[PDB]
Amino acid sequence: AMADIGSMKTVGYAIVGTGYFGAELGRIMKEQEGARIVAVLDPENGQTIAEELDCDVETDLDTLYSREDVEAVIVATPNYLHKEPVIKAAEHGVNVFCEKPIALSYQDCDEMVRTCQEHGVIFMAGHVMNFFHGVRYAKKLINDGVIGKVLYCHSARNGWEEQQPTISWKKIREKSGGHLYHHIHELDCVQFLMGGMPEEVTMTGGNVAHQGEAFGDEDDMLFVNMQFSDNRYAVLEWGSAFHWPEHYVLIQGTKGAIKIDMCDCGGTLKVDGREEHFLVHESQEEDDDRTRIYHGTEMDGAIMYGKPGKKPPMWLHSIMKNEMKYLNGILHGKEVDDEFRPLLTGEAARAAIATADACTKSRFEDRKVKLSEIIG
Amino acid sequence: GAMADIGSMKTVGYAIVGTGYFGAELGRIMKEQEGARIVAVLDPENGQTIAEELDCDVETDLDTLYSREDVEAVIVATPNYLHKEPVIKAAEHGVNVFCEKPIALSYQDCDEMVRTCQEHGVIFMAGHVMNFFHGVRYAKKLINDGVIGKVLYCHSARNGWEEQQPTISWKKIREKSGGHLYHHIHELDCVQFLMGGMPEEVTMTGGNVAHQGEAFGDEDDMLFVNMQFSDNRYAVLEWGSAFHWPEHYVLIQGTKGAIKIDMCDCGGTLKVDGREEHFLVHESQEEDDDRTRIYHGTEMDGAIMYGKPGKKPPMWLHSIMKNEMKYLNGILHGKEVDDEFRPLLTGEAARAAIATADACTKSRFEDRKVKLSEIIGEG
Ligand SMILES: NC(=O)c1ccc[n+]([C@@H]2O[C@H](COP(=O)([O-])OP(=O)(O)OC[C@H]3O[C@@H](n4cnc5c(N)ncnc54)[C@H](O)[C@@H]3O)[C@@H](O)[C@H]2O)c1
Ligand SMILES: NC(=O)c1ccc[n+]([C@@H]2O[C@H](COP(=O)([O-])OP(=O)(O)OC[C@H]3O[C@@H](n4cnc5c(N)ncnc54)[C@H](O)[C@@H]3O)[C@@H](O)[C@H]2O)c1
Repeated sequence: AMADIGSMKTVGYAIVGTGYFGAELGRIMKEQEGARIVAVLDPENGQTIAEELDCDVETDLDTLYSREDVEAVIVATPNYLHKEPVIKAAEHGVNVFCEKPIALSYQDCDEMVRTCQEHGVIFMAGHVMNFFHGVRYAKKLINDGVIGKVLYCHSARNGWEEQQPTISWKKIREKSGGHLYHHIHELDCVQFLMGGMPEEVTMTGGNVAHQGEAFGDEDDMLFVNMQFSDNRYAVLEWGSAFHWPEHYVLIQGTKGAIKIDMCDCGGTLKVDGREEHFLVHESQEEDDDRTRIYHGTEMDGAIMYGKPGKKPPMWLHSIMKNEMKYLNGILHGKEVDDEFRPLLTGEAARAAIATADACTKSRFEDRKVKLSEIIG
Repeated sequence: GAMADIGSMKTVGYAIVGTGYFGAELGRIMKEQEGARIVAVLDPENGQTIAEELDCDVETDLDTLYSREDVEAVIVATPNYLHKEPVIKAAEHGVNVFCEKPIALSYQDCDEMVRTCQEHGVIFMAGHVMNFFHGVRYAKKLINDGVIGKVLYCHSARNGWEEQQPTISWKKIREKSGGHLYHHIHELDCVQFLMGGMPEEVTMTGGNVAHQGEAFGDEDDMLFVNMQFSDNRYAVLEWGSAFHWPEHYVLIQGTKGAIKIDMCDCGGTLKVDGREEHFLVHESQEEDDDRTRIYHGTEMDGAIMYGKPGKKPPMWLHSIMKNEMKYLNGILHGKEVDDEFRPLLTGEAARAAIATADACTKSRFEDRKVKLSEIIGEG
């Protein structure tokens, strides 16, 4: 509207990593008012996406970020290649949006957050599950006291992956971190719901059914047992060797419970002997579409993993728009909502990777691990 | 049966030690079995009443009871902490033993009970009655038949919401019941049956999160167990009484498919090769649906599901008690023990259940992962 003048500067975005997710974030951000995609860097797919978005290609991160028209960057490289794009952005005074998992070590994540703070640039952690209607609603119910004190969260993200003709980087521990880091969404969600990191974790599991030359080396079953301060608990399950598919977050408090189901897609509140239902995504059509995708891909979860040339489904495209609108607002000086502030302070980024590192160490060293061992 | 069953059957004389909710009903059931007689009961509070109902004698002393010429076997249905002396003294008198779960509240006790019965050459049947559920027998058949391939992972839950009762049952006193883990050991025994024995290593976490008014009972109301089995296999087991999202099931996941035994929304599911099949957990669709009705009635307070003297087990439980008492009576009339039930007679399922429960307990109290070798040694 006419009243927007004063607030509608064009923010120039770079995209580093324009595959499945980076190309689609670029498509979405290009459509946002006051945003332009000026340049992309992606050795394999940059030329193709630059032609689609009508923007430039760069090949060197310092050259890209030295451009006067590059003010912000969306970092959507593979999980193991987030650090250099973020560090060099901060060194050039470029504002950062970074895909999950922020990094595959706490040291990397800590350095990325710290370097952005030292250079006075924004660092937004792309923990997109926080934008789900169902998650926002669960947090509101908790804040409103509807389920009393949260005692216990149980998450699962369990399916069956068939042998593929090729092994994606997403299946290789050194490149993806495996399920715990690639699917860190659930861990971050539980930490948001329970008010931070646990004190101590145990993780068990292994590669039970995907060992050999035709498979990646990631664990295909992971089971986390978290002990929080003040006598509270969480159980988190992941993997790719489960012929009983489950994907949900279950929240149990002194007065009620909340389930966010992403397989039979929908939210349930139990309180005082009644049930209420709520949407996980932004419409019944989005929830029902997600249900159809899970039912259609039951015999092989590998089909849900993005790769260059593929497009995110309806529910994911829709929340990516919400998240890119939120980022664009922050970069046009809209005040950070309390609810999402931990995605900008570094607190959620550090907490997610600290706990993931503690779980990893617990599983590989076969012992309980205190978060203090990771964070100091 | 068969043509060979013609002729009078030898009567086996049964004692019952503990005739509360469960012992009184086991007596009613065994009395109806051919070739079985209930001859005497010992129960300080309820023995006179149950003996009048079953038309049998009352004893007050275990050695006197077992020295009776007519006592050949005993059903031990005392509270969880009072199983050892009735079993040991039965064995010392050459009396065959059926013992309620949990066999005992320590591995030392359980092991001594098994060893003493072996020393005296008497039968010792572990009353792990969940092995007599139609849906558990069917799940085992599917697994043995290779339908779901190698079992990789079992997940059990037995989670509800219990209100504090005006007066506290022995079942809520940890030294008397052993708390959820031992009083509801059914799920732990079920997982170990399906995964072929004890795990190598366990972790248990939990606490009294919502029953601070009952802290004197020293029981956790939430328990979470993480089991690591040999050859890269796992289990997760949940229990407790502070869960406003009720769940009671055993989920079995293998290389080729999965089986769920649901005891809340009562029914079995097989998932394999892109299809689902339904099967019964109990003896009929009516028994499953009755169990579902019971769980809907107890959702706001699971405390009402606990038996106490004067109460009768529900239909599904009466049915498996009949299955189990018929099995026991057959063994005591010289029927050969099936491979399926043999671990209930060898001591192996009894020792495995209590060994793992003790390891879980130690893990929770010491706040660390515990190897089963700490309990059982290096073999
Ligand atoms: N919902 C979500 O938040 C969501 C979903 C999918 C993926 N992701 C995240 O998005 C990121 C990318 O995953 P994806 O699904 O797009 O993977 P993808 O394999 O589809 O794309 C990765 C792209 O990175 C490019 N690339 C590789 N090395 C590079 C380098 N050095 N510099 C620049 N580009 C490089 C590749 O050429 C490719 O185009 C990861 O962090 C992943 O975890 C997030
Ligand atoms: N397998 C199952 O499905 C199932 C279900 C319920 C109970 N049980 C088991 O049955 C046993 C008894 O539980 P319950 O539900 O009947 O409890 P209950 O409280 O109803 O009955 C316990 C009985 O033990 C008697 N008793 C107490 N001390 C005794 C002693 N020293 N000698 C003899 N009798 C004594 C009491 O008088 C009472 O009659 C326990 O092992 C319990 O775990 C098993």
